[PDB]
Amino acid sequence: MVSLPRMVYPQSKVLTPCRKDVLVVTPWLAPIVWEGTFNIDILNEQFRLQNTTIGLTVFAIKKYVAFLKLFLETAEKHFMVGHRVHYYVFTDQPAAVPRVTLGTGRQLSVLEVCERRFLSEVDYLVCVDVDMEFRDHVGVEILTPLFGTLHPGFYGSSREAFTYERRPQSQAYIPKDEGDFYYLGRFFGGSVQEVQRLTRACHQAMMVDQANGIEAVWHDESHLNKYLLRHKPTKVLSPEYLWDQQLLGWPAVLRKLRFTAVP
Ligand SMILES: [Hg+2]
Ligand SMILES: [Hg+2]
Ligand SMILES: [Hg+2]
Ligand SMILES: [Hg+2]
Repeated sequence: MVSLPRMVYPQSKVLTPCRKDVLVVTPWLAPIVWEGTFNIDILNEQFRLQNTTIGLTVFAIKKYVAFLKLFLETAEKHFMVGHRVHYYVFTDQPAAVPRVTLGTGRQLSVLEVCERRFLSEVDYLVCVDVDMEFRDHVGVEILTPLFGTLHPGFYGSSREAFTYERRPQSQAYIPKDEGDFYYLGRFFGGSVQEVQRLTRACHQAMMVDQANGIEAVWHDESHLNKYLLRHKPTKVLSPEYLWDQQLLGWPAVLRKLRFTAVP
């Protein structure tokens, strides 16, 4: 917890919003991360002084191993560059993992398809899908105890339109008058402790649903949304962090498209 060094950067105007087109803070005072809200130089300093290590987990089975090359190569160019990164690739085809060149301070572990390991190797965990590619900066501005990401297909929708599980018989049930945002099941993270807490809750909830003979409409995503409704995330990432340009184009509200679906 050392002091930051002298830094020179423009002063922020208290009587001027940084973004006048979007909500940059939630009702529970968690920032909503949009381009323009953060000074990456200040944040990089803070996390480097803590010698932060970020774990990135991807789950790639069968035909999905084909997406690993692009995923890892683009992560090397845009994900936590400058910081310690540990990639965890869970796959059923260990020998199929591409030999990707990694920058210094970055490593990759192949796990064929433990929890204690995460607590000892990384400070934060980021969980995403492999059939994606990084197109712009995704850095320490996302790090926090627990974060969710706004689904690109519902950020401007009314909660009634959110595709939450609507059947009371499911543990993921959320009535029409409840809900803050519709988060992505495929891009969340936080401290190892909070991430495992969320995954453990989701695992237990899905089992209860299975015993009751019911499956949530959007499976894991439905449960993650129930969890984040009851345990507010300490940071919320804007749709800049998970977008589909083919289906949604490039709206003016999006200054950057950082992580996207592959056509
Ligand atoms: Hg994970
Ligand atoms: Hg859950
Ligand atoms: Hg689960
Ligand atoms: Hg979950």
